[PDB]
This record gives sequence, C-alpha cells and structure tokens, in this order.
Amino acid sequence: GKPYFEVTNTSGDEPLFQMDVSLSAAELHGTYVASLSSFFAQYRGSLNFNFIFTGAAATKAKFLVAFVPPHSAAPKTRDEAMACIHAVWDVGLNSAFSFNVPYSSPADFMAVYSAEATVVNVSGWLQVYALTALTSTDIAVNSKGRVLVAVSAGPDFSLRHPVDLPDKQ
Amino acid sequence: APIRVVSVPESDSFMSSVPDNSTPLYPKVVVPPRQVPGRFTNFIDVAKQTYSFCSISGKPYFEVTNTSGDEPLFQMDVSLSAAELHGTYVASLSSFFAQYRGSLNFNFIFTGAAATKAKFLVAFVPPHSAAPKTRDEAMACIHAVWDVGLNSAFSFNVPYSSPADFMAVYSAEATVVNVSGWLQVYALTALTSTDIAVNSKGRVLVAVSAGPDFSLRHPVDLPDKQ
Amino acid sequence: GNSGSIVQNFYMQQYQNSIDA
Amino acid sequence: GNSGSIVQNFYMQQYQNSIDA
Amino acid sequence: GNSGSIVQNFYMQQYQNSIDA
Amino acid sequence: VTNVGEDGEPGETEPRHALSPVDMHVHTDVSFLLDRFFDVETLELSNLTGSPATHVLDPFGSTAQLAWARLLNTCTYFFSDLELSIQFKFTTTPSSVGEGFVWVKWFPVGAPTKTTDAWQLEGGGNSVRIQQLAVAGMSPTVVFKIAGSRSQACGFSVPYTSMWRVVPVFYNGWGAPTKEKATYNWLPGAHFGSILLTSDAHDKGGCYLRYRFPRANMYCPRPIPPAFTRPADKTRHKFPTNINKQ
Amino acid sequence: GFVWVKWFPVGAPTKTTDAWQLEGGGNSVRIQQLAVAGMSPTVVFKIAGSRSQACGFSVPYTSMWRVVPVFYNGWGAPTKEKATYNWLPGAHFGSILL
Amino acid sequence: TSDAHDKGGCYLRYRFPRANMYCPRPIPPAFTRPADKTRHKFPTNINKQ
Amino acid sequence: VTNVGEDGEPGETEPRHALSPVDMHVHTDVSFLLDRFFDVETLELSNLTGSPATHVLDPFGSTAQLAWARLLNTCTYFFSDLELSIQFKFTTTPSSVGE
Amino acid sequence: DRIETTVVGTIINSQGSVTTYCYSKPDRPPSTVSDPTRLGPTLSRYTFKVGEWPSQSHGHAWIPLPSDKLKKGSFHEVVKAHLVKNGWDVVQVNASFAHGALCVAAVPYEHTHEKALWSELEEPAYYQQLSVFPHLLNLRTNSSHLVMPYIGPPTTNLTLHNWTIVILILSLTGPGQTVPTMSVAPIDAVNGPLPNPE
Amino acid sequence: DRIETTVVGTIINSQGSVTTYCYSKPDRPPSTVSDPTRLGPTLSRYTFKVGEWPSQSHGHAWIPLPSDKLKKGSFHEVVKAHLVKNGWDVVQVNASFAHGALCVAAVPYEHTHEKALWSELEEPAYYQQLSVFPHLLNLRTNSSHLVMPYIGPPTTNLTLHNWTIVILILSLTGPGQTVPTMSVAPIDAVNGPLPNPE
Repeated sequence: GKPYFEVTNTSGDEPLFQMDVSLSAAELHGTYVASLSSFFAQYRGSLNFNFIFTGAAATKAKFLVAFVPPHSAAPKTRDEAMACIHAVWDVGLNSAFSFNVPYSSPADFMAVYSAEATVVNVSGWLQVYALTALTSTDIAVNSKGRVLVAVSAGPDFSLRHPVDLPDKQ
Repeated sequence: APIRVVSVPESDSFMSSVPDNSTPLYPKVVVPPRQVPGRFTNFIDVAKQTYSFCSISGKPYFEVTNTSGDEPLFQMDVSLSAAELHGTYVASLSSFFAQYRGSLNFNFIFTGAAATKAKFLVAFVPPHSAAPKTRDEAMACIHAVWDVGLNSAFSFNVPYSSPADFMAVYSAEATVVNVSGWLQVYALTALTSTDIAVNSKGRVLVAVSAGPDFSLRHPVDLPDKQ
Repeated sequence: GNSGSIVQNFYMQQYQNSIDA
Repeated sequence: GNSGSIVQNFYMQQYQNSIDA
Repeated sequence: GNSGSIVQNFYMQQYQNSIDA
Repeated sequence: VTNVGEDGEPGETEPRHALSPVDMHVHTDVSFLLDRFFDVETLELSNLTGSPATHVLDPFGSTAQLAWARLLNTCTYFFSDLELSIQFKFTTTPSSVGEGFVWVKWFPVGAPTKTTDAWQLEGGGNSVRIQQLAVAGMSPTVVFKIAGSRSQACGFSVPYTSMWRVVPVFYNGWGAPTKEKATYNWLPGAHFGSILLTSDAHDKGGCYLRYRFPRANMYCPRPIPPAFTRPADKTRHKFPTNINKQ
Repeated sequence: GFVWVKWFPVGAPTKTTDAWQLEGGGNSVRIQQLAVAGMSPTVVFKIAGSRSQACGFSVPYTSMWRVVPVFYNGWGAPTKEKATYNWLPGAHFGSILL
Repeated sequence: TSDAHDKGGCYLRYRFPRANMYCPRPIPPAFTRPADKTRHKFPTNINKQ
Repeated sequence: VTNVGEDGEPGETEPRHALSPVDMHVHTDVSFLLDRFFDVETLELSNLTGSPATHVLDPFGSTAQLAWARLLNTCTYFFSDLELSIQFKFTTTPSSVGE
Repeated sequence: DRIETTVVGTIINSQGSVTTYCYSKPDRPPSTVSDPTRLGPTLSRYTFKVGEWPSQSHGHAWIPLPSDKLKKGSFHEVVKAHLVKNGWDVVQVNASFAHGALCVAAVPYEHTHEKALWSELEEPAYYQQLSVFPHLLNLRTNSSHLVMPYIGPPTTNLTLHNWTIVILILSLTGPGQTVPTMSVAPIDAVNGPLPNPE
Repeated sequence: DRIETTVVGTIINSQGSVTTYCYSKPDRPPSTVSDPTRLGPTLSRYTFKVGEWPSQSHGHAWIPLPSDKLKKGSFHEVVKAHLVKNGWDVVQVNASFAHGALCVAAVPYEHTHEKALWSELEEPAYYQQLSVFPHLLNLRTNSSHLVMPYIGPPTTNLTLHNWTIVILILSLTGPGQTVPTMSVAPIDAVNGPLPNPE
C-alpha cells in the first residue's frame, strides 16, 4: 500500500519483495509504465528498478536482488534463489541501486494483460533478499530502514497494439 | 466540379476472387522476422521433390514369387483418382484443382532378402484394348526390364501422350481425356532364394514422384465426400 | 497474389499490410 | 474562394463560370 | 498519422486542416 | 534408370520429346491460391445487452474439407495477414428489422474482454444500450445497416497480430505450464484475433464470415489428407464433372 | 434473395448436397456445399431493392483443347455411342450453379 | 434539429488529427489493485482455454 | 549499477544481448493513436420549434475510461483539429420517420 | 566402403549408414532473449535401444526428441536448471541375409494423445505420405543418419515443446530371431538458471 | 567512492570492498589429461550467509571451498558427472558506527579433523601468522574481495581435494544487535562424463 519494503536486523532467509513480472501484477499496478500499457495489448521490454534506501544515515543494510525465470513455484530463501540471476548491494555510500530485469522468452511480444498461467503471460518473478540483516548506531534509535522501488521502463521496451478498455474490474 | 460516374448493373455485389483487397482498418503493424527453414512458395514444388507410396491392395508394395510368370503383377488406370494413386501426395494435392499435364515417375524399391534376385518387367499400355493380361501381350508396348541384385531399386517414367493439352484430375466414365492408360509390371523371371524355405517372397515398393513436366492448373472447390 | 488492379495501393503498404524487417 | 479541391476544374472555366474581357 | 491513402489531399491543406505560423 | 533408393531422395526418368510447360505451375502458388475470401465459419450475433462470447478468428482447425481447410494443414507454420467480409443471411421475414446496426468490432491478439453495458443512447424515452467494448475507439468498428442495404455486408484489412514470429498450426508440447488435456495443440494464441458482433438483431439472421489471406507464407511441408475414400482396386474413381460422358 | 452464382472451370467436380448452414436464433438456412465461397469465384447479390438484380464478370478459357471445335466428326469417348458423336469431352466454357 | 428529436439518438464521434500534446501528466490506473504478490486476470484472446 | 537517486532522473542497467526493437515504438505515437473517430458522448436532437441547448464539443472531461478519456488527460495542454460523425440509433420502430 | 563415423562431443562408427540434413544446417543466439551458456562438447555428446522389431502390419512406428528419454546424464542435468536452442543428430538395426523396410523420418509432429513427449502408437496407414517429411532402412542394403537443425515457432522450453522422430514399417520376414537402436544427441546447445530444487 | 562491483557470469555491487589476487591470476587445460568442457558464463556465476558473528575470543574462524556448500545449483549439477580445474572469486558483513576485525584469508589448509570439506572450529591462537597466507575486514573502515587462481598438487577431483577460506577474529564491541555473509563463485571452470546415477 506503500512504495517501499523494510530491512530489519532479524530477517535473513525470508524473501523481502516478490511479484510476478507481468504488467498487471500487483506492484506494477500503479506505475506509469504499467498504467500506460492498458491502452494496448502487447509489450516487449526488459524493465529496470531502482532501490532508494531511506534508512538513517547511521544505518547500513548490505542486501540481494534476484530474477527467477518461470519454472518452479517461487523459491522462498535466498539459498534457493541465489542459484539464479541475482545482484548483491551494500548501502553505505551508494545511496540507492539499479537492477535490470531482462526479457527472455520464446515469443517476440508478451501480454500487457495478465491471465491464468500461460507461457506468454508470466515472465517470472522479481525478488529482493536480506543478504545481511540491517544495522544501526543503536537498535534503539534506528529500528528499521526502508527502500524505494522505482520502475523505469527498460531501454528495449515498447508497447504495440492499441485496444479499447474492457470493463472496470 | 463533381465527377460524373455510372454504376455497372452488377455494382453492390460480392465477388469471391476480386483482384484487389479491402479497406485497411489497422495500420503500421510492423511484423517480426521468421527464421524457419523448409519454406515454400509453390505446391507443385513439394510433390516433384518428393515421392509417396501408392496403396496396392492396402499396402505400398506387390510381391514376387517363384511361381508367377505370365500373370500381371501390378495394374491401374493412369488417372489421378485411380486406386493406387489415391493416397499419394501428388494425387491428394490434385483435388484442390481440375487439371494436370504431366508424365509421372515411379520407383521400385525391391525389399527381398539379400540372397534373393527377381529380375522383372514394367509396361505402360496406352488406352485402346481392354487391358493386356500376359507380358507376351504387353511386351509389344513400351516396357522396361530390370534385374534386382546390385541395383537395390528402379525408376520408370510413365509419359504424357494424348491429343489434349491438359487432362482430368478427376476420373469419370471412359473419356478420351480421363484415361491416359494403364501402368503394368510383370514377372519376366519368377523370383529366387538361397532356399525356397527361408525366402518365400520378395516385395517391392511403388513410390510416385511427380514427373518433371507435370503441373496442376485450375483451383476448384471440393465436391461432396464420396 | 490475386490483386492485379491498379488501385490496390490507394492505401500505401504500411496501412494496407504489415511489414517484416 | 472556398473551392480548394483538385476536382473543381473537371468542367473547364468557360462552362464553369463566366469570363470578363 | 492514420491517413495513408493517396486521396487525403483532394482538399488541399488550408481547407483540410489549420496552419500554425 | 537404376535407382539406389532408401536414402529418401525420389528418382526421375525423363522420356523423349519431354513436353513443353504452359500454365507455368502458377495455379499451384501458395500465396496466390490463399488470397481469396473463403466461406469459413458462420455464427450468431449478440444482443446489445448482457455479456458476450468474444469470437476468435482461428482458421487452423479444418474438418469440412472445402479445399481451404486442407491447404492450411499442408504447411507446419503459417504467416499471412487477414481480411474479412461479414454478410448476414436473414433467417425469417427479411422485413422485421427496419435498421439493424451491427457493431462488428475486431480485436488484436491479447486484447481484454469482459464486455457488460456502459453505453446508452438517450432519445425521447426508451434508450438503447450498446456493448461497452463494442463502441468505437482503439480497435476498428464498422457500422452497417441491415435494411435496404443491397449487401448487408462489410469487410476490411487485419494485419498479423499474434506475438509468434510465425503461426504454428500443429503444436507438439503444450500451451501453458498446466500440462492439461486441451493446451496440447493449443499454444497461447496461434491466431488472428477476435470479433464482437452486436446489433438489435442477433436473431433473424446469421452471417458467413470470410477470410482473404494475403501475404500467406508457408513453412515446413506436411502430408496432404486424401479427402476421398479408397475405390475398388485396379480402377478409377468417378465423380460427375463438367466433362463426364453425357 | 441472395443468389449464389458460382462459376466452375472445365473439369471441376460436382455432387453438391448440403454441408453449410447459417445458425441464428432458430430456423437456420442451409447453403449448397459446393455453392459457398472458395476456389471458384462466387457472387452474392440480393434480389430486393436492387436497381439491377444482376451481376457479371470475366471467365478466361478453361477447356483443355488448344482451341474449341464446334462440329466434331468422330466421337467423344471410346464408347462410340449415339450422343458422343458431336460431343467431344468438354468443348466449353464451364458451368454455373445458381 | 430535425422533425425527429425522439425516435432516435446519435453517437457523436471525434477524429483528432494533428493532435499535439504538451506537459506530460500521470496516467490514471483504471483498474483496482489486486491481491498482493500476484497477477490480475482479465479474460483475453489468449487466456488458457 | 550503483544509483545515486533522489535527484529525479531514473537510472538504467542494460543486460547482455540487449534485444532488437521491431514495432518501432510507433503504436505509442500520440498524434497517431488519437487520429481515429472514437465513440464519445451521445445526445437527443431538437424539435425545429422552441429554443435550443447549444451542444458543446468539449472532449476534455473523461470519466468512463474508454481508453480515449485517459490519453487526453496524460498531457496538460492539447492542440488538435477535430472531425465529427453523427449517426443516430433509432429508438423505436425505424419506419415512423418517412424523411 | 560405407564408413559412417559421425562425431559430436562419442564416435559413432557404423558402416550401415548410407547423411540426411533435415530442411537445413543448424545455426546465432535467440532473437528474443535479452538474456545471457553455449553448452560444451562434452555433455552435448547417448544411445537408446529403441525397441525390438518383430507380423507387424505396415503402419507401426516408434514415436519425441527427447523428453521422458531425456532423463538419461550430463546434458539432462543442465536443461533442468528455462529455454534451449538446439537441433539434433541421430538409427541402427541388427539384421541379416534372410530378412522389412522402415521409413524413419524427422517430423516438425501431431498426435501423441496428450501423452506426448517415446512408445508404440500406430499411425492411420496413409506411411504413403510420411516420405514427405525429410527422412529409409532396408535390410537388403543396410542398418542405419538423420541430422537436423533447430525448430520451434526463436528458442524454447524443452520440457514442454518437442523434432520428433518416427520409424514406420513400409514392408519383417526371414529367420525367427528378434531384429533389435538409435544414437540421439543435442547439437549447438540454454538461458538463465533456475532456483535450487531444495 | 568505494564502488566494488564484481561480475562473473551475478553482479555483486557492494561499496564495502576496499581486489586481492591470491598468489596469481587464474590460467590452459590440464598438462595430464589426454581427455576432452569449458563451463559457460551462466552456471559459473552464489552467496552463502556464512554465520552470525557474536564475546568471541580472538581465534574463532569460519572454516573449504566449496564442498558441503557445493550442493547449493547449476555448476553443482555438472561437477557431479571426474576432475575440475578452477580458481575462485569470493566476504561481507553488516555493521555500524558503534562496532571487531577479521583476518579473512585464502589458504592453500591443514586441519578440519577428517570432518573436512564448512563450520566453527577454533584455531591454535598464533592469528599472529594467518596474515602470511594471502588475505582484513574492519568495522571502522568497511564491510568486504579475495580473488584466487587454481591450485592443487595439474587439475583435481573437487569431491575430494579442496582453496579453503577462513575468517579469524583479530579483535566484537558495540550495540547489542547481531552482526550477520559471502558471495562464492567458480572461475574458468571439467573432464569426461560419468555413468548415469540410475
């Protein structure tokens, strides 16, 4: 209901953020890039996300992101997820980060509309993990750190086919 | 100012083959490339560079025993809907049309024991008589003789000879244009084996390649299923 | 293919058909 | 004046309009 | 934009549309 | 000629006075034979009210062998545009619809669906609804009357929608990660789109869809299905023709 | 009154029983199997309000013969039968099914 | 105005040729939010069955 | 890539084998997507007699999201010509107005 | 001499062969995968005894390369963990003097009753046309080489979309012994890894 | 700036790093294997949370790259089915302002009580010399890059002969929270295949 996840010094294994990479999956619902889409029917692009960490300037969180192509049923621990394409990042001096969720699939265009599991709907998941549970000057002053999840359209991304709007659902 | 025109009586009618398309309601739709090999523009093309087993009896081959001799071995009325040429690619293609103008080729793939020899004869009987029924009658026509043993198959080109520039892709009651004749193969030498025991019969495949001058003209809807 | 009339290109080929690459 | 269509001269200007001198 | 027919300029662009400067 | 068969590749013989060509094969040309409005399918329109059954232009099914069916299943993959021509055979007394507007709206591979009411034409009372997604906009609508119209039909272009670089006819695998009996030879949207027909009619008439497949490209040949039983051995099959005997 | 004028080229099959059917609210009206559209050019014109209940088109020379013989002296089939005299298999321009 | 007025409505329409747009703005969702983590499923051309 | 965000401006990553274009963006072109007769509005005509309610062609209102509404309110200022096409759905027995 | 030694990775020598490339030569990474492994020469090197030919009325064939028979050991392990762009190279039969011919063909394949992806289904007779899909074995001339390129509607999930080879009996006869083969093998072999199976 | 983004295959960005090559740069197939796969860029791309640093008296270390922790998913599957010539690339720690230093080193390693090949064994104090085997992490300066070449007495069975990394506590003190990492990865990666496991 917010545009950011948390990072506590009690995480570790658990997933931090997950969503089925398809232009009508929850998170990518309110975004410009996703709301634009619905005037159409098709997209062919890899997306980018930027992780703007907002915790105390006395906080460090270190961390991990991962893209899980479609197959299994959602890995639920980095130890399962790290065996896929992932990136690790250490806040402290960075002040945010960027990850490009590519385009890999047999179809030249996919669906701007999600539906029951098809080879063409789902492009997979996007995941971020606590590769190192957060830290603060005092667990007292600084409880949690946060991080913004901003969605930039990828550099090879495009929408084809205009389509009227269905019903409101 | 306003141009003067006159509608033909026909005018606001259908036309299921108007040389010219319709109104482009969606535009600018760029389309992705295609990397699939084994593509084709022409249908004759595929039946020329490809044979297909003719269905004799229910199988695609005749036999050769050491008790034959006189009797005919294979016979069929050379017209694109005659029994044998029923299941073939070349013949099944045909029925989208109405006419053909080609000489056909057949290949005889002998499959008997490698200790078997059969020697043999093929013959094309142009239309006239009522089916010669012994080589002694048939050999007086255009025929070819072949000896399996080292060959390992054979080829015979049933030409095109008739007064009409195109014939019928559909068979019907005896016309000068339906029937182009028969195709016949004979036991010019009854089969032989290491032992009549181990090797009883030899066989031979009858594959049909479209001829090199063959073509189908005129598309036609399909009648009823009969 | 079966379009041998000199009016087929009233709609230029972009609107008419598709395009490959 | 309000005749900016390239069909106005289907009827040449003699039949179309008048003429002065 | 969606006008790829070679008849769009029957009415020259003055009558057709507007003009800027 | 002595053939050393078995290794696929055919084998020819070539007689004397080989025969000259004419016709030029031409009439067997794939793109050409397929560039003609066929009469394929036939449905029932929608009432403006209620929810529709979005029709889908998937002409890769065959069965009734009207020589267009077999021809499409002679190739493996197919890529061509489309063009349609709806007509509408009145089913009763052709003077019971003094108007009949028909909102033929075409949709491209992937377009949403769920079409309940949302439009309404207000005028003196009564007010007649139109289907939400039926109205005009993004995806090309055509409004034609079913009264006095000397051809209760329309027709237009529909360039290749589908995502696939080419359309696979027969798929060996499945369409979704739910290896289910159905998604075998399905594959997500091996087609040309949809169409929603709504008019104050719906009854008192049908249609006769049609397809013009310009730019038909075919790949990977396949065997061509007989279409006629087998006859009596040794002989000819005899279909009553133009020719024939009498 | 829709009229399914379908022309056929010299040699095209025939046997045309039902196979089509237009479904709509009930009743459903059949169309002739070979009548529908396809290979051999169909024309659908209405017989109501049509200020000329007519059509019209081209039909290039079908027949196999290098030229059409009017009066034939011989016969048409190996069945030298009274009929096939001046007949000759398809000395014509085709057919039409209305 | 017409001798009608009743016995019929209309359906206005707009063709906006030479549309020039300035100063972008945010684009309004048009669809509720779903259940977290997952996909929204609208019956399409595609779909499953 | 390490992003030093906060100063507006996005941030990209670019993978390996970047993907080739096709479609050319084209179908997202403003002028293009808007050059098509939409079905917007719908009214009731006037009797020849009496005083009228002069209808006004202001298509900058939106609400029923028929993908033309949103699209117009994606911009701030808009300048385009117009073209109309009135049709007229009969509301009763389409044989009561012989003219 | 009919020396037919074919190497990829596993040196198949076999006399019997009389080298049919199906449609084309195999090829350049997927057009549609802005995603980063060219499987090595080991791995992408197998040989399955197919069945045992026996009164088998023309029509019987040995049906999908290679699922179900994929689980059989180094290449297999890899395609487990999305998509693979790969053609194939592949038949052999043990007979004699007193012996049936087979139209062995590489199909681009309908059928396999939603029980698709290796077994003994018949075919509908009209073998009359299976000779149209690039492809015979004749006991009176030999005992073996279909080499194919990659195909699919630009790459694909080999756990869901199968080049599927068949073997139909055009015409067996001779000594009462059996008449028992096929050496399958990937070529030019897969995109992004998948989560540990834990 | 202390931008330390290291890529192989998995883009590890991490500020914290302050790039130590151990002994040499990695290298040319085995001298002694007249045997025929250069594992690809995918596969040979992992990241194990090591432990959770806690009163831990200088001497405690986190012990063998990579067995036991090898079973964790694409590279793993491969080395299952003889020998592998491969160096490595690999530590990260989550702390603050009010916080202990570690001598993290790549050992060419005795010990691991025949229970060798990852855990918490102490060392015999004399950390006084672990600084001699190419290698620290200091909470007062950072949070991370040991990059090593291949070693063994010319190639070897990685299921029996392990580059083994350690992490000894030279000097932890501050806020009561934990202080929890390491991103392992093969490099330049195996000879002849082995029988199906059936």
